[PDB]
Amino acid sequence: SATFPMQCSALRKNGFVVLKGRPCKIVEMSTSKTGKHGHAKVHLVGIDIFTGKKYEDICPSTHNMDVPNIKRNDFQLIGIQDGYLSLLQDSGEVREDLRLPEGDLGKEIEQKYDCGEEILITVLSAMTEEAAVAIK
Amino acid sequence: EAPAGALAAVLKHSSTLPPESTQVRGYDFNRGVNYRALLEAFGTTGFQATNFGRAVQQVNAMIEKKLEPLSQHADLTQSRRPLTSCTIFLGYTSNLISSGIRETIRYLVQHNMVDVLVTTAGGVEEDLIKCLAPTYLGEFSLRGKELRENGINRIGNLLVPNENYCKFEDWLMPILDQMVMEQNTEGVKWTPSKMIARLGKEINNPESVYYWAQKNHIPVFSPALTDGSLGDMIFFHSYKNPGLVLDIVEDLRLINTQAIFAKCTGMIILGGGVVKHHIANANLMRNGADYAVYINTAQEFDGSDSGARPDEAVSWGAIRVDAQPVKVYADASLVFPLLVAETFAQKMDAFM
Amino acid sequence: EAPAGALAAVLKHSSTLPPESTQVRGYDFNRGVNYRALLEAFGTTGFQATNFGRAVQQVNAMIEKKLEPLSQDEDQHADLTQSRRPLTSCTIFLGYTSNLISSGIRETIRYLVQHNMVDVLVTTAGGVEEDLIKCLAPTYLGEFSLRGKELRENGINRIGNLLVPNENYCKFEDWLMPILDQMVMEQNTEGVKWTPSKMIARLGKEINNPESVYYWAQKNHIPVFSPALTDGSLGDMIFFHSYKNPGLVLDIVEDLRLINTQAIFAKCTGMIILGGGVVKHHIANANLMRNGADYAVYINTAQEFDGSDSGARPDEAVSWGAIRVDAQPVKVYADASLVFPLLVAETFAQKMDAFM
Amino acid sequence: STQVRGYDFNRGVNYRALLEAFGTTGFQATNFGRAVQQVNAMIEKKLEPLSQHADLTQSRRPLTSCTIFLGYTSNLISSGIRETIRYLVQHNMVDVLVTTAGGVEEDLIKCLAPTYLGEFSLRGKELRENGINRIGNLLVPNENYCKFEDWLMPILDQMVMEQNTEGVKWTPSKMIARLGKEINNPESVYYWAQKNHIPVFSPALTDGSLGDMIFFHSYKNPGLVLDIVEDLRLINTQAIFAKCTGMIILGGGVVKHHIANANLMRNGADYAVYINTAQEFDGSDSGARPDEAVSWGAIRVDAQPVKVYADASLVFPLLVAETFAQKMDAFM
Amino acid sequence: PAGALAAVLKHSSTLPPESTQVRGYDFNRGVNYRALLEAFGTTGFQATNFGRAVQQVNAMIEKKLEPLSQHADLTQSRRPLTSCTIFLGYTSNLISSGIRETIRYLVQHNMVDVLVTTAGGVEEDLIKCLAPTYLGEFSLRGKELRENGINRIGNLLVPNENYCKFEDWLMPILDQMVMEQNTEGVKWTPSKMIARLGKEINNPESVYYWAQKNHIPVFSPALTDGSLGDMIFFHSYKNPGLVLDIVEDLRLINTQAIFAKCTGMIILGGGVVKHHIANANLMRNGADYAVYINTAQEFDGSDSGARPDEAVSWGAIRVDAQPVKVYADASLVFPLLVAETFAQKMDAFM
Ligand SMILES: NC(=O)c1ccc[n+]([C@@H]2O[C@H](COP(=O)([O-])OP(=O)(O)OC[C@H]3O[C@@H](n4cnc5c(N)ncnc54)[C@H](O)[C@@H]3O)[C@@H](O)[C@H]2O)c1
Ligand SMILES: NC(=O)c1ccc[n+]([C@@H]2O[C@H](COP(=O)([O-])OP(=O)(O)OC[C@H]3O[C@@H](n4cnc5c(N)ncnc54)[C@H](O)[C@@H]3O)[C@@H](O)[C@H]2O)c1
Ligand SMILES: NC(=O)c1ccc[n+]([C@@H]2O[C@H](COP(=O)([O-])OP(=O)(O)OC[C@H]3O[C@@H](n4cnc5c(N)ncnc54)[C@H](O)[C@@H]3O)[C@@H](O)[C@H]2O)c1
Ligand SMILES: NC(=O)c1ccc[n+]([C@@H]2O[C@H](COP(=O)([O-])OP(=O)(O)OC[C@H]3O[C@@H](n4cnc5c(N)ncnc54)[C@H](O)[C@@H]3O)[C@@H](O)[C@H]2O)c1
Repeated sequence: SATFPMQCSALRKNGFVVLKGRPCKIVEMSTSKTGKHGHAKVHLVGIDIFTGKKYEDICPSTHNMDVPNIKRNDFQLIGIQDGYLSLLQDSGEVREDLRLPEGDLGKEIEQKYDCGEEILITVLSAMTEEAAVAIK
Repeated sequence: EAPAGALAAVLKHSSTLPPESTQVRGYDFNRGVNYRALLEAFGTTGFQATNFGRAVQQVNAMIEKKLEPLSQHADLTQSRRPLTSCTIFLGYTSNLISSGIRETIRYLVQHNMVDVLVTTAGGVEEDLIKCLAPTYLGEFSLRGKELRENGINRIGNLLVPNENYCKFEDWLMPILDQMVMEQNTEGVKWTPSKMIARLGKEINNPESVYYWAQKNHIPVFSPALTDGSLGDMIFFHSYKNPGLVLDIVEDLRLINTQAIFAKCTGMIILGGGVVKHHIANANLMRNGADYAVYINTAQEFDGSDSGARPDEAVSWGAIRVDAQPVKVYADASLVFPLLVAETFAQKMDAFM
Repeated sequence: EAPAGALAAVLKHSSTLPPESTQVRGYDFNRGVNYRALLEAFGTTGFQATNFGRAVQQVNAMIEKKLEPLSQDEDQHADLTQSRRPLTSCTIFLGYTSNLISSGIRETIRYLVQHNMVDVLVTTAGGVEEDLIKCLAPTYLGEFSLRGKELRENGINRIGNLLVPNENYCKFEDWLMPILDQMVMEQNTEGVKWTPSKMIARLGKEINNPESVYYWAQKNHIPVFSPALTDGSLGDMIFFHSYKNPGLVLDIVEDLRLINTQAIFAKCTGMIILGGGVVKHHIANANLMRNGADYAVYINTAQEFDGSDSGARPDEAVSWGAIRVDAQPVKVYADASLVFPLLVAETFAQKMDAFM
Repeated sequence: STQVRGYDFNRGVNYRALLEAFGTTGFQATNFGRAVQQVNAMIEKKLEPLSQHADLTQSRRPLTSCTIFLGYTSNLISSGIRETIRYLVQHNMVDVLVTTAGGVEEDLIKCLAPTYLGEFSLRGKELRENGINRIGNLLVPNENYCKFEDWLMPILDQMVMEQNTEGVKWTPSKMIARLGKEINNPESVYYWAQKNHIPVFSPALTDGSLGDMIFFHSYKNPGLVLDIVEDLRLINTQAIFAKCTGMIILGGGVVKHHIANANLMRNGADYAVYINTAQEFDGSDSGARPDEAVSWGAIRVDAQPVKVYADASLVFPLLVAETFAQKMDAFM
Repeated sequence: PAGALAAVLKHSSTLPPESTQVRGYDFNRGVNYRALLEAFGTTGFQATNFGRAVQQVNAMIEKKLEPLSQHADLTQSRRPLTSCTIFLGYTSNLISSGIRETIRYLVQHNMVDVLVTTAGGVEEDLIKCLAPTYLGEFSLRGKELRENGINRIGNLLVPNENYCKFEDWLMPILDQMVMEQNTEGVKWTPSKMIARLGKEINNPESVYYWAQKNHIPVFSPALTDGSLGDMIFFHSYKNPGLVLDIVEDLRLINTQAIFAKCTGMIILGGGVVKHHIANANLMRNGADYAVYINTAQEFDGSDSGARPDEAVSWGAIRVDAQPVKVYADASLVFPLLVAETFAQKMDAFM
């Protein structure tokens, strides 16, 4: 479903993994093999997909960790009504429960429409969180 | 005729030596094999056998001085061990624990024959590991590329499988978890000596050196405990439970206080390195030690402290001026069991 | 008439060596004294000069690898590493013993630290105190055969064939006590956790002498690591200071993390170790985390017949993963005093321009 | 497949078990145990009975099942090990002796005056004005060399007389046997060596006090000739006409290579034990490992040579007490 | 307690003003090779010994160049004598390496007087004129090299074919040496045989060709320990009768040292060469100068590891001398010693 086990010896770069309860993307991976330290160990460095914090952790080569399931969707945001974010959802209803990305980046989407630039708004679905970050 | 100068140079007249001088004499086997008499001829045989005999005499003097009854305790020191007529420091390297000499040092620790122990990080790791898996015999000429592919580590001519280090980790991680917790709740300040005592308590094996060391209240000091597999395993454990602190100043106070409040001191050092200098610096506080015996294979021509002769320690006050230290240039694995068989094993029932 | 069988042993038939075989040549002095050619001819002379030449080639390979520019697009993790030093294409560890600072090699090591030619420094407790003392009092020459009683009566300590008066250590205490007082005050009033590396970096800022190794080490942000810092004159000073202002704490677990992370996050690593002891095994243990080092050079006068670690050949470190399988480590069986200045005169000195 | 175990002193003090435990103790103790095994194999091979070439070999000594070469350096005769080597020569436990010049005369000089103990740190000047010579940590009065000249000169006169009147061709081995006969002391090595027909070889006999004595003597009664070509055929034919060979070398230098070259003529030796403190990093022959002699045919490719890195004065008495002393009866 | 403070801190005395400070070479001035080698004297442990050896050799060279103003009858030699006579001794393995080129430079230009070596050091030099020597490793296995017929000397490799070319060169010569013994009344000694072989080799790259061309005696007490002994043994089965006398060379080397104004010694290694030269110099109550370069230690009581001070005990070196020993491999320090001495004085040896 939204989260499934996987042996972290089989992970690769540019994957996804739950690091300290965060759906992070792996940017560095290494293995220390077996020797005087005791067992083969994996050193993982990951970057959060929502906030941008860096996390680091260490695996024993045989045990398992949770890989999250991410759903990719691009919604219809065409037209600004009443000054709000009138997301044209295909569910037949309209709601503003989705807020803008924190800071001035969220303002970058609405102000460019008056300049005649189209944006492919993408809403990212996580294992337990519903926030829109990815822009393309 | 032959020139007079050559004859005057080759053939001079000597001066007679005092009758106090001892003649060179060996041991003849026409009288049979008497092992006690064979080992006493070493004193009058030759170059290093004489040094071995003098070492035997020095250690015997240490032992005889120790057993004299004591006439106070200065218990302000963090020590539960009483005071005797002579305090003995025993220092050794790490490669001597991986060999059979481990069974000799333990004999001295089980019977309260020494007072202070000094070693390095490997000398604890290997001693604890040997209670979980054994060590084998190899050769000096084995190639490392083929050894690594089969997961075997080499130490001199000894072989250690990789799996021996897999068990140790499994035995160590639960203990470390119990050591951080006591650091947060009970406010326990950890030092290397306390950690070594805790590990010796936990191993619970009568064949281990540190089990008897903690059972008999014999302090063990090691200034650099993070240089080895123990430090490697501590490094990986801190990723899950951070916040471990090991302090090295209280250990310095404890070891320097042992020499200051001692009636008499003696040193037995096997090898060189940090264990030799650390004990010498500890004994410098009381203006030097009274007896000293060195056994190491280093040479002095490179200016190293390991290869230093016993005469330098007199120059900077580590050994008293009116003492006669002895050094033997030999491998410890060949001369330590023979030294113990003539000094400590003979006076065995007097240590009860 | 000689026995036939005995004639089959002395005159045994041989094989033919491969064409890629180097012959043996010396330097011909009939052409004059050309020092560069004289030093290059060591590679084919014989027993130890061949090892010297191979060490020169290994260090040159290290230097060529280091100078390669990075893509400068990498993440270059600085928060996970806790380092202010930018990353290069090759990280170099330099390890040395205490007695090498009491000699003139101190003016050879500093030249490498002043010009950002190394990355990590590893030494012992004596190698710091002697360097700091040399900035206050000088050191004299002597003899290997000198009686200890007469030296002790006059208060002169001997290190090999070097002499050090006691007044050199009396000047150290006066300079050192206020720094310790400030350190203890900051430990409580500002919440500072002290480690041996931080303490070493602190003492180099106070000597304020451009002739000091650890002044340039702290000026260029080069970490210096020393596990057993309490084995020397500085340890006695701390012991005596603890009776007036107790509370100083040095932690050795953080330095292990720092030195290990210096090797985990490295593109390539090389080792140069002069002597043996704890520094050699410390650097090897640090390099074990990344499955070994790519280049290595050893210079010491220790033999392996007693199963020691100092006398271990470079092929033993391959067995437990300290050095990589496909590497070519070199060891020179010689005194560092005679060899290190000649090694630096050929590498790190012909490329002075490229390091600016 | 052999574990590492020390000796447990809780069983008491048993010297035989303590010496046996060295085989599994560690670094050089293992080498000592292997050397004990090699020497025991030599001894058991020698005692086997055979089931004729005295003319070809120029040797009146009878043949056995294993010929043993014993080589030693000069400074080991000034020590107490002299009293051990003699024990092997008195009971016919070896076959060939190889030494240097200084290792010969110090055995004769010890029959006239003793040697005393000293220290390694004695200054040379005061020793020179007092007429004391230092060898390591041993002291020899110069007066001991004044006793040697008086005893030696008439022997040289007789040798010169017999060279001219009787047509005697002198070689170092013949001279050593002649000197051993004349001392007539049962505590001397070379008295027992000549009494039991054991050849002693010394390629360079003029490097010592014998050379000085001959040089001074030649100014009055000249004509002494010492040939070395004849002395080489004897040692080569000893190795050529042997059923089995074994080597025991204490130290290095001329004697080591001289024994190895002789054993090369039979395509190598079958057993070999080395005891010296030299290192091989400088390319010297003295410090060469036993695997280097296999390369040029001095040792057979299927043998198991052993080297011990220790002082001989500490190891040789323990080695003899474990191998030769336990087979005393079989050598009667 | 104040007693501990009385141990760590003690009052000291002032050193004499004639004390040299420790200082290395500063690389901020660039690489100046002449000044880099001069800074070894005040650098440390063995570099100081190197500097002292340089000074000793320079003193020998300066003493030799002082003009004289002599009895050949007693010495039985043709070489004229100078203000200083120099003995040069070396071991066998130093000729198998590149140091063989440095010795020939001194022999070619009459910079030394007497040569002392072993049997291998004579045959290796002549073999090198027929076939070369290659480079190997210290850890090559024995039986693998034996199957391919390669002999190992340290980290050097020698094919056996080299010894098959040597024998072919040697057998015709030996025959002649027998004939002259039975017809012309020739009395052979090792030095005369070495001179004859050096004359026969006729190669300007050989040490002994220049030694015989300049009338430099070479001594070797044990000439039968090596390949020459093997060839002589195999040759004596069909042409018996060869005799080598060692007493006459003992006379010659001793008379070379008795009738000398001043003596100097340079020895590379140990063994019989060191004792032989020292015993030769004992007959004049010692030598004025001495420099040692070897890697032996003294804890085993050996003569090779003996310090220069022990030679003073039995009169091998004068009491008022300053002998020097350098603890290093000769292959690394001999070319550097010749770069500073014997080479800056080239113009004075024409
Ligand atoms: N197996 C190992 O050697 C091992 C294992 C883990 C960690 N280490 C680490 O190695 C470092 C160096 O340890 P060290 O200083 O104890 O050893 P070392 O080998 O570095 O130095 C030992 C000293 O004693 C001498 N010596 C060694 N073996 C001897 C013997 N059998 N008889 C006589 N003298 C002998 C040496 O020549 C030298 O002077 C330490 O940091 C230690 O924790 C070593
Ligand atoms: N002046 C001093 O030596 C001095 C001063 C204060 C404290 N100490 C203490 O002494 C202890 C031992 O010091 P260490 O472990 O650094 O080394 P060390 O003196 O124990 O020497 C270790 C090994 O380094 C090698 N070595 C030493 N000098 C060499 C040289 N010139 N060339 C080549 N190889 C050489 C040898 O193999 C030697 O056995 C340390 O605890 C240190 O703090 C020493
Ligand atoms: N290639 C060979 O070595 C070779 C070949 C044929 C015969 N031999 C025979 O081998 C015998 C033994 O040789 P040896 O007595 O001439 O010497 P050796 O090989 O016994 O060496 C003696 C000593 O010289 C010193 N030494 C050696 N190499 C050195 C170096 N590179 N730098 C500094 N010091 C060094 C050391 O102190 C060493 O212990 C001789 O009788 C010789 O004829 C040798
Ligand atoms: N007292 C004397 O030594 C003495 C006296 C007169 C003449 N000489 C002359 O000196 C010459 C050169 O000396 P040498 O080659 O006979 O002996 P040496 O002592 O010079 O031989 C040195 C070699 O033997 C080894 N060695 C020596 N003693 C050892 C010991 N106790 N334990 C282990 N290894 C040991 C050394 O490590 C080295 O390999 C000889 O030709 C001899 O006649 C010596």
